[PDB]
Amino acid sequence: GSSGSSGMQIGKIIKVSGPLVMAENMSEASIQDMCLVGDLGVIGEIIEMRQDVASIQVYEETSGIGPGEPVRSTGEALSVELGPGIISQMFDGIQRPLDTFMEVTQSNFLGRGVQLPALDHEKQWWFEATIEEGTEVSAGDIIGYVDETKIIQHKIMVPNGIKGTVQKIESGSFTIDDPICVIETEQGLKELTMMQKWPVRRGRPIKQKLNPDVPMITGQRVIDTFFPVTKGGAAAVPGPFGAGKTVVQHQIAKWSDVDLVVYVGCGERGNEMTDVVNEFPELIDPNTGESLMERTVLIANTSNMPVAAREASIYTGITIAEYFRDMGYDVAIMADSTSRWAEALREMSGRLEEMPGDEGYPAYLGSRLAEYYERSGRVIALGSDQREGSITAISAVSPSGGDISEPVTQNTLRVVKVFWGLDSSLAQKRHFPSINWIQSYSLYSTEVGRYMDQILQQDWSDMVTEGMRILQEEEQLNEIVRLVGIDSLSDNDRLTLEVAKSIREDYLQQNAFDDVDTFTSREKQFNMLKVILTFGKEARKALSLGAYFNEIMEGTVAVRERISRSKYIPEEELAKISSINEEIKETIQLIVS
Amino acid sequence: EYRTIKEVVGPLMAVEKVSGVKYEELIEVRMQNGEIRRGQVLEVQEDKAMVQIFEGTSGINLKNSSVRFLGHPLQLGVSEDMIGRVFDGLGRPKDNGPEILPEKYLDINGEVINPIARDYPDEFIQTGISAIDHLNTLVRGQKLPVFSGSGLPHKELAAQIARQATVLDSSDDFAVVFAAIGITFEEAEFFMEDFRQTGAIDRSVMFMNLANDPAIERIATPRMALTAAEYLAYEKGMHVLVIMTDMTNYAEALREISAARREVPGRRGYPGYLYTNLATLFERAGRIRGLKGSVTQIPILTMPEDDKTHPIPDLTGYITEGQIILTRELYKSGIQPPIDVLPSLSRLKDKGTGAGKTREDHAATMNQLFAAYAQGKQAKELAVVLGESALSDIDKIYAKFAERFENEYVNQGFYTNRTITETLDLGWELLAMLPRTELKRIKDDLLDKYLP
Amino acid sequence: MIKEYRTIKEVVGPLMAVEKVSGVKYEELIEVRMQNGEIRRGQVLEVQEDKAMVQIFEGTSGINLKNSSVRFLGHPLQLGVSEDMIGRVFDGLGRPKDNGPEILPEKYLDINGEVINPIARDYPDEFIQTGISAIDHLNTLVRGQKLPVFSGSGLPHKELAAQIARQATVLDSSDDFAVVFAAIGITFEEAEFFMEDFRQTGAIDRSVMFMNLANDPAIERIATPRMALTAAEYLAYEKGMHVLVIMTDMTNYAEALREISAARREVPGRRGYPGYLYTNLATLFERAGRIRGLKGSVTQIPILTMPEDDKTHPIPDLTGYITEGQIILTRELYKSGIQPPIDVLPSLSRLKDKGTGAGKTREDHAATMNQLFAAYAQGKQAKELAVVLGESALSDIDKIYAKFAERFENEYVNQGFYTNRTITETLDLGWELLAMLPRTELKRIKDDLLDKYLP
Ligand SMILES: [Cl-]
Repeated sequence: GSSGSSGMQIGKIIKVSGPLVMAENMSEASIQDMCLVGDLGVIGEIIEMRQDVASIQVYEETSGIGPGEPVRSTGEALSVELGPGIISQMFDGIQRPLDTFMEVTQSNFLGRGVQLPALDHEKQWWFEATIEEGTEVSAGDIIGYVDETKIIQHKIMVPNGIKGTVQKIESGSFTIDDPICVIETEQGLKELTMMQKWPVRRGRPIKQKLNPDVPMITGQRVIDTFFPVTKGGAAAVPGPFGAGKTVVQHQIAKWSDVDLVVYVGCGERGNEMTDVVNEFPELIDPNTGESLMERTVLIANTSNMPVAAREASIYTGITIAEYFRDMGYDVAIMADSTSRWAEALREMSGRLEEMPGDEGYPAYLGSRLAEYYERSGRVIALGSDQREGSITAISAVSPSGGDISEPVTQNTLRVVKVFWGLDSSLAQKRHFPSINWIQSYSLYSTEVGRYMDQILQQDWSDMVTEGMRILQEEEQLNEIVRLVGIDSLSDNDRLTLEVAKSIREDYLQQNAFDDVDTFTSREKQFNMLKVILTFGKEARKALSLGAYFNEIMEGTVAVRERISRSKYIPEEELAKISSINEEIKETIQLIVS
Repeated sequence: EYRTIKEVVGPLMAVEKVSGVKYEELIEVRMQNGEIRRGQVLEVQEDKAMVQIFEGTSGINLKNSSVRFLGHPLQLGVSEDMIGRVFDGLGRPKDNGPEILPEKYLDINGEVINPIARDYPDEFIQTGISAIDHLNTLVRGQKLPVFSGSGLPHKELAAQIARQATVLDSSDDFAVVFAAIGITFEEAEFFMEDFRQTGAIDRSVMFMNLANDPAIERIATPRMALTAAEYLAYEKGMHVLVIMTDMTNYAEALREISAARREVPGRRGYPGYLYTNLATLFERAGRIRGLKGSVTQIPILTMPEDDKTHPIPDLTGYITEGQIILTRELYKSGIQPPIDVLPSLSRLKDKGTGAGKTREDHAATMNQLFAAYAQGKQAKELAVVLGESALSDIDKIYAKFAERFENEYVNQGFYTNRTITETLDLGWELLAMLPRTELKRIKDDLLDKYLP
Repeated sequence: MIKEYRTIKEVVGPLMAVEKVSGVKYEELIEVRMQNGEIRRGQVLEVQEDKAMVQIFEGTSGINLKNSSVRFLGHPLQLGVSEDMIGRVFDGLGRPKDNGPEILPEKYLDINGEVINPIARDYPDEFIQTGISAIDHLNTLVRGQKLPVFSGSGLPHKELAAQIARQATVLDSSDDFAVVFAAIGITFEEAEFFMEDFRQTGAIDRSVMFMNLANDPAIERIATPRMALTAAEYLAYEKGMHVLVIMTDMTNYAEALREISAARREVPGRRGYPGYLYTNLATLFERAGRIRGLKGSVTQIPILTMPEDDKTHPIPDLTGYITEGQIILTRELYKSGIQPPIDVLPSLSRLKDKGTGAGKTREDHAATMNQLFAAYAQGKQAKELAVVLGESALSDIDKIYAKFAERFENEYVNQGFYTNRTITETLDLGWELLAMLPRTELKRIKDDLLDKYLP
């Protein structure tokens, strides 16, 4: 000790270079440990250790900090608090509650060195004990639940590392700090609360991964039909600026059939986070009467917030997703944008004076991205229940100039099976969503095709294949029109263009801000595509029976206009869509006569 | 005060035997000849501080020079008396005006608005420019840039918006903050003379940074401007419009400073943190829940080689909420301003249009005018490649529409202010060219009421 | 006596420095005993004076320097081999992953192996019928060859690799292949595709698997293919088996090499890849072939994705200078529905001459292969011209070639991932396509073959 007494080890700052701080006398601290840096006590993480000198990645601004100031390690890795009080909250990158942040500091602006618990440790929750005393338990087992919202049960699980028999447990009103259960372990008696901590850089353990083979219903026609993602799948959304990336991801958040959405604003616009908190509570489910905000967790670290905290926000989010996955839920995790996460890594790599890899990004960029996406997936969770859960990852990428050959997009496409390439020329043409249907792909299409054929008892996969064949042929025909002019094409090729045109603007094009067009059910999608394809089929036969292309178009003005309105037909009047098929058959046969 | 300068290597200087020195702390070098230069701590290690001097290290004798550590980062002394005054890049008076007495001094980096405290951009700002107010509406709290090029009249457009911009039904609470970045003396003189001649100076604060000013001063300039804007907006309750040009000179200065520190260059040689750096400027725009006032930004930039994928317009577009595009094709046609509405966009325009803000027919006519103009331009290009006989009778009408749209609507002159009412009425005149049956984006209630 | 020091000096990413050591050797296997009792293996990259620099396969997350120890095992990294490895699944470091028994090893082998004496080598010339025409005829695989698949993200290289392993056989023999499969940084779903195929066909009972997935530590990937090849050469040269080695994705191996090279601040080569990338890849791919007097063999099918689909990238470029040809998949053929989407023009086999012809395949093999290549290159050129300048812009003969190249892609190359063609079926089909061309155009084939086979 010193001067007659002794306490804990106190590091001393010896260097400050932006978000990188070096501190000596840190021998008791471990790699990945969280520490409080400087007089202000800003949140930092130990990433390297040379003798007793720690290299620290700081998640707040370091302006105004210098050598000689103290550093205090917490002895624990970067972690999240996991318990009741987490749903419907807006956190920053390191899981600090932003509304509470504002109330405590009494400021509209972000200060530094503010220590806040992630959850409300004073709030009373009703714990409903569901397990019996004398029961042998291990990690993942449910001991009880909390109705955190009217729909979502917050299942209280035995934490990883705990194993034994339940000694005492009873229902009642507790905070997340009160002991609700006593476990008799081999290492003695351990008491559990409703909250557990978990290090964000370590994926939460599972029994085993499963094939993600059930398609997600986003209600977005271009996605569900041609480039579908499955529950437990991963999808990259790389696009240039101004291509509608935020509208697309918001559509998926509000309409997808998942139990919970984790939305991560990583290095992007503050107004888009403001849009979410304003809009999500207003989006009310007709069935349950719950808002989208009542099943959403928001993590925000905007472009002008601390750069290192961009990386933090990514791991904070996926770890919360894994937590709810472990309960047996289907979770969507939206990362917008993963490009800004990579930029953070590049900034720190420079401060550390590392050898740059592709485009100045560190050499471990690829493996970091791979490790992140491998944490998504459908799983059997731990617990005697052997319950199933999933995490579906939707990630925006922002490649400079829209050029997807850059490292972030390329390394992502190495490990994800779905690519929704956004297009600037489509966005200018008011074609929304701006997904390039020629460049995009989904490696789940074949498996989803089988699932759809089975659940619909229709030849859906053949219809999807035919629809894409037509679009691909359209691209070939459009090159010819560019060179010779459209008047040089045969009647058969003129028809293909019109059918492709119908697919493009009657099906692919979808208005997110139209009350009916904003969501299209699986059943409605089938009827719409069937009708579009039927017109082409009947018109094709008309041509082979001696009818001319011009005659077919002139005599089918009314029915083609009806096909183009089918997207606005209410979900309870889908008979109005299917009946178009007969009208097509009638009018065209009349034209032949 | 330390007399312990140890090393000078280029614009970089190492000072030893120091204590209590912080990252980004401002320093002051008293040269052996009494000359004073300011600097900034780039890095601090044990007893050493690495500093960069704004004006350079030429002529400095190490042993006979001293360094004072000021104990604060770069700051602006703010007051409401800044209105009508002209300052340089570092906030020093440039107009030979009276003494400026600051209410307080503010870190020019400002603070980050809590995302939960942030208020979505809302309400109309009338620029007086039809192509903007109607089709690409500027909203209070929005960042809406102008993408231009060398030889294009962005400086005339900047000065026009600066003097014409206003909020309706709200008197004596609007201000313009004008930041000139790395521009020549003569273009600075253009702006100064125009503001004074029109009287725009009386509601403006001006920060004028020149091409031959230190590169560090050039990058401090927009932060001085935005610090003044936030003070006027959030502390005085004003609606403040911030116009800054040329953002391309800003990025060049940033690259020059980056190279001096021998940092690893990113795409096209610009710093790897170019996006982040631009964001720390552009995200200062917005509104705050519970506060009167707003900061709105119009960054103006020249696209190198007219290339929109160049890092400067590209990263800007990833940050801003739309963009106003000037083109040479329209400039060569004498269209003033030469705004091309086809690639131009305002993302937040919905929050500043409609009844009570502009007029009830705003959105419908905008959708229709944009759609008709795109079809008109498409028909025009068809006549070019295949001839006039390749167009139908309707295609000919749309082609003629696109001509009058450019010649009469978009083209208004650089000294002509159109009220939103005049803009909307003029839009109905052009729409009347088309058959009523072709106005499919407008419902019958609006057609019956307004269509001339 | 176990050598262990509690003197860890620094921990930086995948690298660690230990001081005050003695008797430590270059490439010696180490084990880090962490403060919580966890064990992580590593490898000595450098020794000087009383210091040692080590790379940690499982990373250094959570390590406390003061309270951890480093054990030096007195030998380099080894694999405990046994024929009991057959039908077993291991991880990237050769530890059981399938909840089955621990192997009682027959012996332990340095996973670096040894170089086969060139004079001891037997030249590979035994035709392997894959059933895939684009391979069997034009890019012939022989037993003991190393013939990789060059692909890209989103392309069906796993489908092709599985089909080859499924259908491959030599003729006039009931020899089978023991399969050694190495997963290197691939995803669960990629790995599971192979596991499911191996289980359905029952090939899993003929297989040894070493699995490093995308969630597994990256530096572990440097050891994994050496593990797999040590198992392969053991089964082949000590247990007399014919071994087929499939390793994917080799790009993930090179990326791991670059991570270590960057961490060591070594002088970088192209794209940040170390100067020794060629040599390093060669130490893997040259571990294939046959040995005089020995019954077994090692055939390699490495798989790599070309970054940005760029064949001139260091990874496929250097691999191409080492391997005995390459099979290239393209996005263009894939999008046209070609299965497998093999582009035969940039593809190659360097061992096709002595593995084909009379008494091996058929006497018309080499002639038809050359004529098909020539006709396809000319036809592909004509198609591309006609699609831009019009079908009437081609000469009368080029118009024939344009149609040939189309039928060639659609009927010859495109056969399906579950279609197994005999070499005779492949050669006869080739003749049907050559019959589209005028006999005067068939200049690569002599009159004796034309008179005999040409319809
Ligand atoms: Cl954007």
